[PDB]
Amino acid sequence: PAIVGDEHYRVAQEVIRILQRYKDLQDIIAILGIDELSEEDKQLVNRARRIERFLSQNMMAAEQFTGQPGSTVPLKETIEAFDKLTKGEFDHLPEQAFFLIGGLDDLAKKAESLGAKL
Amino acid sequence: PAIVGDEHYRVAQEVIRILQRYKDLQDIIAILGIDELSEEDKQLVNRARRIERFLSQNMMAAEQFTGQPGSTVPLKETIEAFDKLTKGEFDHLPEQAFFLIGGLDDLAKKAESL
Amino acid sequence: ATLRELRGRIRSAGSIKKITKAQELIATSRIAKAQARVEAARPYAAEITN
Amino acid sequence: EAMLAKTAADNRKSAEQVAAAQADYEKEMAEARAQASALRDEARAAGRSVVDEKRAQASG
Amino acid sequence: FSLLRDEGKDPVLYVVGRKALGYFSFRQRTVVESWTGFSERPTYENAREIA
Amino acid sequence: LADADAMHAKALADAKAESEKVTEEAKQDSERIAAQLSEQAGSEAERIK
Amino acid sequence: DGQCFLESDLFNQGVRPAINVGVSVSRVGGAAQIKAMKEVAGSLRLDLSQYRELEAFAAFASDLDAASKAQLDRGARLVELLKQPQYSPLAVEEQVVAIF
Amino acid sequence: DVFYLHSRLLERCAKLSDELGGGSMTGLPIIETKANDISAFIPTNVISITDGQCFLESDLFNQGVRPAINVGVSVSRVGGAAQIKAMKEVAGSLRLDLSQYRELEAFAAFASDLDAASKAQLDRGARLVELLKQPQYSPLAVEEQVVAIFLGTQGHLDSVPVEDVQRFESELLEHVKASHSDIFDGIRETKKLSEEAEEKLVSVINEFKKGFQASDGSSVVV
Amino acid sequence: PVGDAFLGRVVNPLGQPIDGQGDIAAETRRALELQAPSVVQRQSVSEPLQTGIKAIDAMTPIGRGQRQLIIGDRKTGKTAVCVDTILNQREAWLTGDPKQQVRCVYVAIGQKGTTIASVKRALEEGGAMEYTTIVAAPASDAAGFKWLAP
Ligand SMILES: Nc1ncnc2c1ncn2[C@@H]1O[C@H](COP(=O)(O)OP(=O)(O)OP(=O)(O)O)[C@@H](O)[C@H]1O
Ligand SMILES: [Mg+2]
Repeated sequence: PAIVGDEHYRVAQEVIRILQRYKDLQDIIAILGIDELSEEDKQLVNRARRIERFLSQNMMAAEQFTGQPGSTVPLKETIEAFDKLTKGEFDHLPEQAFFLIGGLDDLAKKAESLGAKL
Repeated sequence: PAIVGDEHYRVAQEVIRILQRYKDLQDIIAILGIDELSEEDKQLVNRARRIERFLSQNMMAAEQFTGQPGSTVPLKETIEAFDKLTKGEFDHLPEQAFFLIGGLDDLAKKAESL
Repeated sequence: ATLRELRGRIRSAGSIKKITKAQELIATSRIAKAQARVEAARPYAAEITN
Repeated sequence: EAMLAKTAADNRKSAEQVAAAQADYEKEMAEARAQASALRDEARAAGRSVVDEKRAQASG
Repeated sequence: FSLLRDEGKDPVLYVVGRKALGYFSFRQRTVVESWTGFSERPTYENAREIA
Repeated sequence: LADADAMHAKALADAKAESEKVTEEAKQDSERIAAQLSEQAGSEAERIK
Repeated sequence: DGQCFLESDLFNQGVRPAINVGVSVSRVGGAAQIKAMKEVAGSLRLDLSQYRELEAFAAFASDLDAASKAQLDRGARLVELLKQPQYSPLAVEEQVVAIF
Repeated sequence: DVFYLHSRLLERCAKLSDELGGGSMTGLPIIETKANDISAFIPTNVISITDGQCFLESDLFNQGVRPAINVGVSVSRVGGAAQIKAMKEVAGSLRLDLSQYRELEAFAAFASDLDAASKAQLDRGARLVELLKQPQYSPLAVEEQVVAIFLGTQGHLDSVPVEDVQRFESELLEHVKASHSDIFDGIRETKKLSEEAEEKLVSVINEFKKGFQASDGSSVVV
Repeated sequence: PVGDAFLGRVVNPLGQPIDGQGDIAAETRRALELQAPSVVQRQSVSEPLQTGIKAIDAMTPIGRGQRQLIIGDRKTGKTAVCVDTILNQREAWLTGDPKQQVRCVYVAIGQKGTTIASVKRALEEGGAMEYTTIVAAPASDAAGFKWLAP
């Protein structure tokens, strides 16, 4: 918190906590399925899948491999977007909408292309 | 049995079986509550609790901590006492009566003290 | 990397064991509840039968 | 008949007023507690700002 | 079903619960109506509707 | 009804008084925290110097 | 400059060639493809990796949202499309049309 | 002779007798495990050599439990002999409570099904785990640690939401230090929590609870 | 060399200062391989050594003269715990009573120099350099220095 500030540190720690819990629950989901998780754990699993997809990004150097031009996200936008994600504000969007995009504008455009409204 | 005798082995196996069943029922006791168990389960829980507390003894080395001295239970006395206990002939006694004592005489003495 | 995958499988099996044991105990409680409901339903069935 | 209706209405009003006294008491006390907590939090934040600014000034 | 067919009848199927729904969907047997979501703890209203 | 209204008004006045007391305590605590944190900052200034 | 990982488990499943799409990669990428192939197969590898991830994840899902079901259907069709028997080469244009 | 290396190094840390001046040297060796393999050669040697271990784990750290000490496997063979009387009294039930909490964690979402005792143990354990969390570069004096553990183990955090526990504790420790430092002074001077000090602390805790605000707008009183 | 002048200084495994603050006045000299106190030269560990960390001080308390291992994977917070202990010793230092004062020695083996500098800055920020000595054998030092630093 001293260097990056309280907001950045808190958002990063929340993201790490959610991803750690999802990693813990992956085996249970694989064997018994998601339907046997508590409602809060189902919510966390959905949030974690969206977060892990959103951590991916189309890179400038990756175009040669995908044909998609790269993107850059400012730090403030990243912190705000992951704060929103950790609160479940994008839980209604499909997880595929979060895959290989930039900021929240890219998320909205891709969600619209996939039939959902951000 | 070829070494310690048939009676010793029988009593020891009975004690082990009771303690194992009590360990198995421990989870249900802890989570669902004792009352959730059947009546036979409650009987066995009481008997196993008494047996497991009777395995405690007042040790000679413990006298340096508590003024009470130690006890030496002859093997035959231990065998007969645990045979009686497994039969449920002391299930009515209070649990504390089975704490840190020797043979049956100490058990009776502490029972009268309660 | 056989040992690493073996340790991962051990962790997964332990988690599955914990979840299944919890579900077993919950199922015991639910059996109690269902039997209670059957007993509660019995008298009306008897009276309507008569 | 009007007296009976008024008696019933007044009994209901007395009950609801005895309840609303406690309700308003709790609401106002919650408001005062919230004000106190906000004052304490902003005082702590102001002190944090003071210490940080003094750190920067001392470093300069 | 085998007994009924041996008795010169045709089974018209109703299902309570989802597992039987999936089973008969795989078998492609037609289900006239299905009620689900109360198998764990059924109330008298569900039984009244089914009856 | 009259007694309930009177008791309600009395409770309202008591709530006013108690809210005043608690906000006064909050004022004292806030000023104390400000002074203590200023003192801590000054001590750390001495350490830096 | 990349590798084609072949698995016996995939081979026995009928995935021939038994290329493990997730861990198989070409380090040259689109530079090694004609423009038409690069256009029709730009994100095929990533799409199939995501499809395998979802298929593993949704193995025991009682009910799936519409988007996940559509992704699973598309991935299954793509997996079937990529299957190819031995000694059955496809000209580049034929491959482009199939991937289209 | 690598075991000899470390053992000869670490046996110089000793508590000298009164004849030799009574001095002491306390060793805090650090060992980095790979993939949490405490069975490796050097970790095994050093574990065998020392008087106790603090096992830190990455999974605990990622879960927000900081410091990420695994209380289940961490041990101190000196034990209560290295604690003051107040800490011994307050911290007596911590180990069993945390063990029971780890046992019951599987039933987090089935609290309604659990009997009263199990649910109480679950809530107490969650609050205690929150209590043991500590920010970096912020050690606590023994009296403050005693008061915090007293909050945890006497049920005074039972009415506080878990997500607020930490904050509550900190603020409470601030409040006392600003208005009831005599509790801290008594603990420090006598190294025990007297009955009068305990009741004064309880009254202070209740008043502060009257003054404290949960993050979800609820009330922590009673 | 050994003496009170080593408090607040960073030295290499030979006792030579590497902090650039000049010479260190040595009270005397000690051979690195002198025997440890004998079994009959000790007494039971009874005095608490407060680390200031609630988890350690309540669950795995450390007494003076004890050897408490801090074991874990990388980036799990071990150096943080040790630095917190050293910082916690500051009130005891300020007491001025040798029976309560605790002198801290931080031995860095194989760490990069900037990490040792960060640790020293953390100790200074908390005023721990007043009673702390750092023996540094950074990663660039010869294997002999890393072997001898402890
Ligand atoms: N109690 C704590 N609360 C929050 N963050 C902490 C805490 N303790 C340590 N950290 C952070 O965890 C990270 C690792 O800490 P630290 O460097 O002390 O661990 P380590 O195990 O010694 O690491 P390394 O493998 O680099 O030697 C650092 O960011 C440190 O700031
Ligand atoms: Mg470190």
